[PDB]
Amino acid sequence: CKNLPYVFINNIQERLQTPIPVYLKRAASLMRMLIRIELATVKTLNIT
Amino acid sequence: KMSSRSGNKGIAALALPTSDMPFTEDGLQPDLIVNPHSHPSRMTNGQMIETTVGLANALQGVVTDGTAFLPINVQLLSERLAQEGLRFNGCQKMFNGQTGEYFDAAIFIGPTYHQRLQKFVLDD
Amino acid sequence: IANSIELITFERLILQWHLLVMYPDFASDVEWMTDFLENHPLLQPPEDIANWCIRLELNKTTMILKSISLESIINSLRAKHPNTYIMHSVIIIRIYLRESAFRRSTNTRMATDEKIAVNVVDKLLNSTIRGIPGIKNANVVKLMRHRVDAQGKLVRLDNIYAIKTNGTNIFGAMLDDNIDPYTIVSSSIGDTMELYGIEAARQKIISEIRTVMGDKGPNHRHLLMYADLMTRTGQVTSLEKAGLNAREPSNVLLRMALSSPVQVLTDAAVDS
Amino acid sequence: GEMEDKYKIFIKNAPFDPTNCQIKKDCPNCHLDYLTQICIGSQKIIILVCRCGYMSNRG
Amino acid sequence: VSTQSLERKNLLNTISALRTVNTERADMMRRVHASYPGYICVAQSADTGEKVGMSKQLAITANVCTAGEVLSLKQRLLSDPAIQQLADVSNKDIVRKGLARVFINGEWIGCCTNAFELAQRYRMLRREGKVVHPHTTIYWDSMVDEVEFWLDVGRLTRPLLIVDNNIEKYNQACYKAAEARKKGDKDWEKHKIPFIQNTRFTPQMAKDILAGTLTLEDLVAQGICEFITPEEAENCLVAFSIIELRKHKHDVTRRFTHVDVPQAILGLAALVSPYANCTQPARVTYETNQGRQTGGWYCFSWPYRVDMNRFFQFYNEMPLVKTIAHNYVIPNGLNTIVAYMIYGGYNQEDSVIVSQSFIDRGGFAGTFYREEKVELESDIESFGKPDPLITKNLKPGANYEKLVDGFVPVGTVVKKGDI
Amino acid sequence: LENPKISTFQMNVSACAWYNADFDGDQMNLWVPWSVMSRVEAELLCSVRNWFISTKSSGPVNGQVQDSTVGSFLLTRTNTPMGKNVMNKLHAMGLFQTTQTDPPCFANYSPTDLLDGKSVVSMLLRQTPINYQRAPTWYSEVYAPYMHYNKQDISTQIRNGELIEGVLDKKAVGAGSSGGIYHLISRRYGPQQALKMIFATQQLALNYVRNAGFTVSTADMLLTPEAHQEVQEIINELLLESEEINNRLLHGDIMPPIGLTTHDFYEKLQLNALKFPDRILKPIMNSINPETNGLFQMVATGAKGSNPNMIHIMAGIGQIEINTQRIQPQFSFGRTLVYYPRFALEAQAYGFICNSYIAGLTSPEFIFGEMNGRFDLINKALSTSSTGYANRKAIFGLQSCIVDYYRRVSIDTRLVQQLYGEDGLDARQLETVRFETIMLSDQELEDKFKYTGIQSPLFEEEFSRLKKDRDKYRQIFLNVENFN
Amino acid sequence: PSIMRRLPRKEGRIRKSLLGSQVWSISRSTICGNSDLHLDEVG
Amino acid sequence: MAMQKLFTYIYEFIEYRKMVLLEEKVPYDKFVQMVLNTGFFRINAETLNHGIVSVFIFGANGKYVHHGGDMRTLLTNTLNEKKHYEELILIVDKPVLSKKNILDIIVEQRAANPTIVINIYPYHLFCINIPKVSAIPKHKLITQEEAQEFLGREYLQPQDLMQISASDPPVVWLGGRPGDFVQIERPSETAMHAVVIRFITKSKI
Amino acid sequence: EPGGYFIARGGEWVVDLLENIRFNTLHIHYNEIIRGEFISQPGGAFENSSQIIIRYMTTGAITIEINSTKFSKLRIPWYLIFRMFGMTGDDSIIEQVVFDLESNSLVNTFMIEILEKSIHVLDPIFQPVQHELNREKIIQFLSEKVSKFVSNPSAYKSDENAVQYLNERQLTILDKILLPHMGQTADTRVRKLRFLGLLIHKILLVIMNVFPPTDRDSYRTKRVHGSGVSLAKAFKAIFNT
Ligand SMILES: [Mg+2]
Ligand SMILES: [Zn+2]
Repeated sequence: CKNLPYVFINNIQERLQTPIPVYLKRAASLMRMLIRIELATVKTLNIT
Repeated sequence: KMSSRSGNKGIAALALPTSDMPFTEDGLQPDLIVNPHSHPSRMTNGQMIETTVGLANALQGVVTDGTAFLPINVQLLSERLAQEGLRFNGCQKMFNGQTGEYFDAAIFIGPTYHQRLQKFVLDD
Repeated sequence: IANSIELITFERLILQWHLLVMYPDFASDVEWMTDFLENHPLLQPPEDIANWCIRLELNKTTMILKSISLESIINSLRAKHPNTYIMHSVIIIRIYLRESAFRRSTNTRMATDEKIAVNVVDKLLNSTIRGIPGIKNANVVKLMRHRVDAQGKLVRLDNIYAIKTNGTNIFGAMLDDNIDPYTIVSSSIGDTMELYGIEAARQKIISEIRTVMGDKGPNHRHLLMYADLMTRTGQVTSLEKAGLNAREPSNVLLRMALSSPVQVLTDAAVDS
Repeated sequence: GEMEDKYKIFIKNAPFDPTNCQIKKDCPNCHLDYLTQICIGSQKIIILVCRCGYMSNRG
Repeated sequence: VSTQSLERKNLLNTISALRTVNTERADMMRRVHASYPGYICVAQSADTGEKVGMSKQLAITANVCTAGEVLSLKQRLLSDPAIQQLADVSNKDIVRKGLARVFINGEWIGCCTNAFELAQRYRMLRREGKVVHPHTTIYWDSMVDEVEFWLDVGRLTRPLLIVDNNIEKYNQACYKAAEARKKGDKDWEKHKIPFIQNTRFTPQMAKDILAGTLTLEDLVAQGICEFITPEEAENCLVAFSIIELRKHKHDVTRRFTHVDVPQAILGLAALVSPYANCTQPARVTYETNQGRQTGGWYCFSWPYRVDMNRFFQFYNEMPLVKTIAHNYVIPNGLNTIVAYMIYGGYNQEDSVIVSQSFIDRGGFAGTFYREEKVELESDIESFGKPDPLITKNLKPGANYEKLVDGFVPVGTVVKKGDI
Repeated sequence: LENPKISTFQMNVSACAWYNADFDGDQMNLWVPWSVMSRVEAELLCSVRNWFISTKSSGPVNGQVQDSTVGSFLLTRTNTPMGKNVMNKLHAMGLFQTTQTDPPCFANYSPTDLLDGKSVVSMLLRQTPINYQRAPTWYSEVYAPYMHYNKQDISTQIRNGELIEGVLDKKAVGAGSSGGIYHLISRRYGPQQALKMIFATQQLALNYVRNAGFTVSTADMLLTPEAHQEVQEIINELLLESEEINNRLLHGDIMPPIGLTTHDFYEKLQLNALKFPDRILKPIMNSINPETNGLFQMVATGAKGSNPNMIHIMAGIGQIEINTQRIQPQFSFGRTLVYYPRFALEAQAYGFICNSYIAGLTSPEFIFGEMNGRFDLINKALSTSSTGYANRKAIFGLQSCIVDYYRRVSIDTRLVQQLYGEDGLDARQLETVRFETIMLSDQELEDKFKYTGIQSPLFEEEFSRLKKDRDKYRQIFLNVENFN
Repeated sequence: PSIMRRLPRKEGRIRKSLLGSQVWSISRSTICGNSDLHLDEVG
Repeated sequence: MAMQKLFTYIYEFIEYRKMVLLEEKVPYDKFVQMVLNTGFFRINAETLNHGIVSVFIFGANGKYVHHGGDMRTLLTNTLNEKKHYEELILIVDKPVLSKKNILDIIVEQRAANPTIVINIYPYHLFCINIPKVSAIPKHKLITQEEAQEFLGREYLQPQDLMQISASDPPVVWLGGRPGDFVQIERPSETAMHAVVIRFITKSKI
Repeated sequence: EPGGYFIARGGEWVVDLLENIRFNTLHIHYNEIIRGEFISQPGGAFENSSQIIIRYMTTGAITIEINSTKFSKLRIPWYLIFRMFGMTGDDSIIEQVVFDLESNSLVNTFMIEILEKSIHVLDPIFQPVQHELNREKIIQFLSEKVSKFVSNPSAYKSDENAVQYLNERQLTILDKILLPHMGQTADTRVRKLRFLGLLIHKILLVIMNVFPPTDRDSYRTKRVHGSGVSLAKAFKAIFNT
């Protein structure tokens, strides 16, 4: 979830962990929310 | 393009040989096969009444009048069919011409007057 | 409250009105002149009353229908028009004017007495008695809204009443204590722009296009395309030839292809 | 107002226009079995008239 | 002059082209107006494009009136003692006494005391046919109290059977029952008689019509029917059929002036469709559009004509269920056997499966025609087989070997590229 | 097509949704790319699998229509008038001899073994296994009081491509059905795989009906003699309640509310008094057999038609509404037609039709219906002119907006959007999903999403974010409710 | 005849000759159904 | 009701702009008395840069609005005082903005004082707490350094951004000058919220 | 084949039945808020028709236009037409329109108010004739306005015969171009005045919201002409040139 906004830049900048613009942090808000719901520990107990 | 007198027009899409068309137990086979899904939204109910009435006309040997706003009774017209040896609904047992197998359902088949519209595919 | 805010103008209260030993049927008027001057000697026909007698009468079915009081009217007219003495009687009304409202018209040199009398009656009959200007109706509607409980649940409340006026006046509605002024919703883009700014007017365009679409409307991102294009300059521009000139003026070739090439071409050559 | 001068001619002719609706009701004046009914205006005032000259609402 | 080229697609189209009437406003004017029934077909119009609601069709009994002898009626009216001359009465006088202004053919020619009495007297005269011509409009405006007479061209008429009653005897019996009632007779209600309304058309008259011994102008002569224009229709209460007239035979609260024949509200093309009131009407409009496009014996003198884009269909049939429209036009079509079923999905969405044998045997087969017209110049051009050596600009790849004496002989098949 | 007698462009009926076309005389253009560059981009960019999901609405476009909608119902139907809906090995093999896929294996089957229709469908959905669970179009609360439903027909369920139960009809296989079978196949396997499944399930449905049959007759639209008298009784009740409103008017008892005149209040009273009750379907459903009635099965499965279509044919047409208003008197001051008197009170005079289509209308009834029909044909023609002019001005005002290398939208340099759609996504690539934390309370949320297995501070931080995301969502979309 | 009357209308230079085209190597015909064709095929 | 709404929301506007009042807040009755007598009410506030902002509230029938001479005299007299001025806000009724003469006075006085901002606003702009209206998203002024870093990462010029007028109600309550940047958090029905940056241009009047 | 068609240049042509408006009747429709047209016809299907328009403006003026060949959309206020025809008294002029002066019903008083406000407007072209008392000089002013071949005033007025010639010409032309269907001689001028009064009365009744305007689609005011009438009209119109 912390690296999700790099889907809007590329894998070169994700490796270097350069700063992310604020408008691209907002763009990943719904998907970060959904990932934290559907991948909660209460749901991913049997996943290896 | 063909059409009946109720405004139901369509395009000829396929032409089949004689051995490929459906036939009834007495050998009656159609000239045209029209889709039943052309009826329920268009509500061309006079075309179905014409098939019912004309089916008994042909066996009687007569030509009758179906002008608009004359009194009609589809219940009494459907009992005329039974008096002529047919079913109440005017449906018959039919076979698939390609396999020879019968449908598990009687098919509504009978004479309906049709017209050829002057819109020729060779010209367009 | 739905009755409190609806614009009741002066025209609709009166049933008849006549614009003017006096005229016939005026014995009760001098009787009105007789019994009124004894009621309170604080006021009297002032020093400035020249030649006009604008007598009116009121339909009495109106006030009982809308709970109006004759006190409310008389206080209303002379809290906005400090050039008349009203003669409010106890229903008939005879408004008298002053000459002091006839001489400040130096901007007009053809001002006679007939037209200037119509104008002040025109300027006077439009004076509100009660409500907010521009609100013609106001019905009561039942709303469905969500709210968070004390247990932290989000529930849908269906027993909420609200007023759906006819006509838009956002500024007037915040000048009213019976209405929550932080939640006013207008259907007007131009009014929302004037009162709130460009960002609220952009949201208004999205909402107003969405209602016109119906139920099989497009995806939401196609609505943001219209709203963001029409507001990109800080003002609301149209989807006509005028808006194209405001957003892309140097694109002569695009603007020629839309509407009128010869006029666009002539302007382009002169400005180089 | 209506019923007075807006439709005075029509109301006086209504008993004789054959395209007007009738009502099965006895007339107080000439004792006729049927009457003529009309419904004029946005308030839908109902007026009954007769050939003899009778009219409802004190005509 | 607004004229159209006569396109003889079939006989029905030929007859319908001669009965065509041609012209938010642009949409309100394409509606079905309340004045149409009996004069304009309620079903027939175009179905796509801007031509929808533009061309109107005359209904089956509607005719167009020719100009009457207005001078004779004008001089008869001015001789009527019940009409006061225009200059013999004043505006004050005609508002005070409530007189009604009398017009003939548009112009105000006097005033009368009782407009209803004058209108009904001249209507009774029009029925005998000698004093007033039967094609005269007689309108009476009861809202503003005027009488109008019309005799100009362009009026649409249609015959209507007349209904008569006994309202006078009923009224007298009511009065006499009241006389017994007030005086003290306890049997006052036995003096009343029932109300009766009826037409004078009889089954024997229908039999005589079908036998040729009776005509419309003979029905008018004895006042069994009369002609009504859309102006005079507003004075008429019409029973929509003889069943409705019999239902109210003793109803004093619904007195009809005329009785209609229901089939008269449709035109000739719309009457080809059988059981048309059992179908949704928009489909009947579609049929009026499609009935005139169909092939057939488009004319009986085709071999003598040189036409463009005309189709002659060899075989035609009378429908097994025919209508009254087939008493007046030749049917063009066939009594096809139709199965209403699903067969492999090839008739989906307005398609049909045809029998190839039906096609081979000549079902809906015919001959199609195209014409040509090439002109010559005086002494410059001529007809003849070109010689490539002394002629320039011969069309490339063109086959000139078919030409004999300048034209290809009759009976040879021409191809693409042939001269 | 190598038959020299054919001159038509031929296509599959399920492709007509892309072009909004049908087969009553439409013409389409066709050109074949000859250049290598134009041929590459035709195949990689412009193939019709790229338009399976709508750009306008983000849902699927194609599916079954009309023969595969009603043929999928007949195939997966649990019971037939002949007993169980089963076929032998020869006929089950025959359903696949046209699908143009790889045939299944029937080697563990004997000639006399019987296969249900749901068994045969599963042999096809195993290639692209999906999960599906909804109720079909077949099950309707409208028909439930007067009709027996098989319990194994009214809840369609697919588990890894196995059709466990239920019927397939418009809700699952129909064209433009969001969340249906082909929309799900497209999401897991791609849109070309979904188009291949529409064809294969369409051949299964068509080959089933070439043994089962499907027709419609005049006797399908005919009420029983006792059921005809029940419709008349329902109609008389409407005309009795209509004549009570008239009787009140004759006594001056009609008092409108504030804002309405006596005319407009009277016309509103009549309009609601002349509406068919919901029980008009009781005499209709007592006259038909839902197992064999073809007109009923096309409507009930969503293949073609609606319930108001069926009521008009069989029972009655009712009141004609133009601009949600009755027939206004435009024939000479208070008459609607020459057949009715002036200031008439009967409901028939303003467009109430007591007849059905199968009975035959009278002349005044036919005229009222013709006025209704002419209105619709006129509104249709205005679609070409009204929206075409507005379309060209929208196109010229918006055509310069193009996506950048940052996913912004600009007009040559000037920003219009900072990110396209504020999320930077293609509208053909969206799925509708439910966020199951929004509506919970803090005790329901405490139970469902907070983990107590391991006592560590990291699992307290995880639950706090689930609360924070929930509250931020609530706050934002509660505000959106306030300015709408 | 003008030089500048060629430009404006829907039949003018801009909207007819420039924003649209007449092309070669194209065909037109009536369409009909064929249930043996795949959804991405045309006969 | 405009005067009573002004009497509360003008001091709420002063507080929202991070300014301290240099005077004593008189009761509402005294306030309307002074407005009806003198023709205007003067409020003085101090910014963090120790500058003075003077607010003039004009009555809907005073002399300063109907004649340009009185307004010109007032403006010349006030700008000659010994205060380190930053801005003068003049609040008038809506039709005043349409009268040309006063606008000419304001532009003439702007030309004479290049160091001072003179702004004239209608009544409705101060008759409510503008930042708390639900329909209006959250506006925020960002520095030239953050704006520069944003534009440098984005390869943009300030003239490429969407623009906003300096007399936009939220920007007026913020105190934003032309040549500045404003960042907005706005609700989204596609991503639940979005951030844009706008460029402040010249005001309407 | 029944026939009824035309052959021209070898092709077959059908002269369409054309739907025209009924003549000799008043059509009331909605500055100018309302408009009353009236195409009068001397009597017969082929005669020439003169259109008059009686329009009512927001100011209050009721002006009258006569579209025809000799003139071109000249608008005359309604009082001046009545004065040109031998009728001067204002009470009498109103009795042409209201038919009364002694009924104080709402419609009557409202009508009289409308007419009184109407007769006090300043038409730009009819200013110096606004309050004239006689007819012959009004006719002279008309001839000054309308005569196209006249462009030199104060030259033909130096003689006498031309003035009488112009007065006779205007009288006879307006006796043919104003309501020809009632007659074209001078003895039918008073009845023309009464008919015009009744027409204006009807227009003002439509103003009063007592009756609706004319229904443009109803067939009580339509005529269908066809081949004969249209052929004669074209055979005479192109005969002119
Ligand atoms: Mg089509
Ligand atoms: Zn009586």
